[PDB]
Amino acid sequence: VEWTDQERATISSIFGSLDYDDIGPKALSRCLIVYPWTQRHFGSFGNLYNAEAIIGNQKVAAHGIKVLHGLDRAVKNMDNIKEIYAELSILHSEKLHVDPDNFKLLADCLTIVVAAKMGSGFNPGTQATFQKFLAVVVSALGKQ
Amino acid sequence: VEWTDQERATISSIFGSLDYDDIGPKALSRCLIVYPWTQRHFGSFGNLYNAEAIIGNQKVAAHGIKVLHGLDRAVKNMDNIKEIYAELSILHSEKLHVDPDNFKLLADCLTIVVAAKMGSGFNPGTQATFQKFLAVVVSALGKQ
Amino acid sequence: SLSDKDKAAVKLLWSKISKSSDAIGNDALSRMIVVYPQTKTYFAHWPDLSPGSPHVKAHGKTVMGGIALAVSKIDDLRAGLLDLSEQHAYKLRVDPANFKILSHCILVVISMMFPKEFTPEAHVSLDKFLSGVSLALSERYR
Amino acid sequence: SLSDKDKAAVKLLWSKISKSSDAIGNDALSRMIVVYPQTKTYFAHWPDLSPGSPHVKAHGKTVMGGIALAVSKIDDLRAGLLDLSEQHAYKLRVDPANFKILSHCILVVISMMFPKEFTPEAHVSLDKFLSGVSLALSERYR
Ligand code: HEM
Ligand code: HEM
Ligand code: HEM
Ligand code: HEM
Repeated sequence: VEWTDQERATISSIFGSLDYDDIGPKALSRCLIVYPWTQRHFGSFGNLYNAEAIIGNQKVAAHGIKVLHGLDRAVKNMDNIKEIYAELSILHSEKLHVDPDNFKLLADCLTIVVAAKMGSGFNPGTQATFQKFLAVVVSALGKQ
Repeated sequence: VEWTDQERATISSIFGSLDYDDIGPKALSRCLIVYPWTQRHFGSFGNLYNAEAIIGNQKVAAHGIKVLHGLDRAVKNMDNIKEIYAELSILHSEKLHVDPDNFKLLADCLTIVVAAKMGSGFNPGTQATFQKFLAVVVSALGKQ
Repeated sequence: SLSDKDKAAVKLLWSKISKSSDAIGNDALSRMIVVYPQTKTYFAHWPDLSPGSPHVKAHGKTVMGGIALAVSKIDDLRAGLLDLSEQHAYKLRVDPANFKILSHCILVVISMMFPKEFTPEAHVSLDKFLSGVSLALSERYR
Repeated sequence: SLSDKDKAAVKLLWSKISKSSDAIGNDALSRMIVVYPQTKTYFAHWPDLSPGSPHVKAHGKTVMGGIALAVSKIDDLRAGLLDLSEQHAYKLRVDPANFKILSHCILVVISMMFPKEFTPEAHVSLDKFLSGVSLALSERYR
């Protein structure tokens, strides 16, 4: 991947504008509702039988916040994303057994949640840069 | 002036979408408030001392509706605007003594009222075509 | 397959958004051709879709009219959309990899324009629906 | 000259819109350069203003920061905006015919974004204010 200054600014601007404690739980909960096989590695104790239960699940909420904080390292170092995520990629493949496809599904849910927050400001070029950035992250994480 | 098919469609689309009985009174009343010397030829009987009085004035409201209906002839015949408005131009100069500058002021108020109605749909290209059309009409009317 | 709850959810959302369907369609097509530039070839003949250009209500209504058709034929999408499958596969020769792309861009627009109504439950049902529409549209390709 | 009612009106509207001032500024500049293409030369160095491109909050904040300055210096615009007059006349060499153009595009954006708050009374006061700002900005040109 190559990044321009304009692109680096946009990513910084988008993420700066987000409340991770609101947006993170929304993105992961949405992923567990729209792609319910992504419940696989949650709900080890409680149940996740409907949207209200998933949105109410504390561990899911906490992890959506961890995902957003995890994306910060990439926001700040867009040219080293592969290297930055190497240990989290191993964790999610070797210890957690997360399917690499699940990162693409979460990225889509995050894009839909960020679009709702930005409204008309999420124009075509903004979406293009945002999705390019997530795609690079997804590629780094989805290594086995 | 030359007009493309795209431009003719846009003008038809914008005007089709408007409620002339709402937009007309709003545009003329706004002109009499923002450029209060344009009261000159109204208020021959009643007074126009503030915005509420101007917006309440029946003759001003009726005439804003006549302006919008008057623009229809141009919407439908964009390549003959000069000829179409020749009799109304004589009426407004020779009988009414309307200053030709007043047409430009009304055109601006109409653009501001149409922008409020269309919201984000009134994008830069839409404004460009809309103002080009009004400019042609203003040029035809402002002949002495 | 769509459950009765899903079909209800899709109808309810559609009842809330159908009045803005020209705008939804224009916004989705315009972002598709920018974000997914392999698609520009399909819409270069509609230069109104360039950002900043005046919106042609009929262009947005084209695509969202297909979605409206699909909502009315929601009990049998394959039969309902078979003519539109033929149009895309034969007449227009749209590469079928793009149905999932336009689907995503429609969800993005709905989320942007109707954030309160586009709940996660609305989204799962609408996404299943649009997977159904894309499969129906893909029927005639092979 | 601005009356005390005008100054009150401008402050009140500004209190309602200042939180969207980056967006107002970007939207006004972008439409100016399209509608009035003689102005594109002034902003070609900011390609973010092209419709569809990602918005740079600092670009919108530039122009609307000048308007915010003017609101704070509303009792003496000529003195308040004298440095900004020098910047536009000498440093940037902006043709002064364009101050009335940008003024109009700001009114159009405000009307689009805040139709309830942009009443005819708000508009007359804001227009007088922006005539005042344009005259202050024009001070150093000759
Ligand atoms: C951009 C995408 C993602 C990022 C940045 C991310 C980040 C993180 C982080 C930082 C942790 C904590 C690691 C630790 O124990 O120290 C974690 C844990 C976890 N993640 Fe993710 N993750 C992402 C996507 C996913 C997806 C898609 C799934 C499943 C659908 C998932 C499932 C989990 C689970 C189950 C844990 C908990 C492990 C435990 O209880 O020990 N993650 N993730
Ligand atoms: C696009 C611009 C305009 C259009 C299309 C327009 C159209 C019309 C029309 C159709 C009439 C009725 C003519 C008749 O007696 O049969 C009229 C009357 C009038 N217009 Fe306009 N007009 C415009 C702008 C203006 C402006 C800017 C002013 C003044 C500020 C103005 C002042 C009047 C007045 C005073 C009359 C009334 C004459 C009477 O009582 O006999 N018009 N206009
Ligand atoms: C949700 C998926 C889609 C729906 C519901 C849909 C719907 C429709 C409809 C109803 C028509 C009008 C057919 C007619 O003239 O009778 C149409 C035309 C068209 N579609 Fe789609 N479509 C879809 C996806 C796509 C995709 C993915 C592409 C390209 C990337 C595409 C490109 C076209 C083109 C180029 C036309 C011709 C437009 C014209 O010039 O009239 N469509 N579509
Ligand atoms: C309401 C009228 C205007 C206001 C309040 C305004 C305000 C400002 C402000 C505050 C600055 C920043 C100066 C600095 O660096 O300290 C600026 C810069 C600039 N203005 Fe304006 N301005 C106005 C009109 C115009 C017009 C009409 C044009 C051109 C058509 C123009 C073009 C510029 C340019 C090119 C810059 C330099 C931007 C950059 O690269 O930093 N301005 N203006």
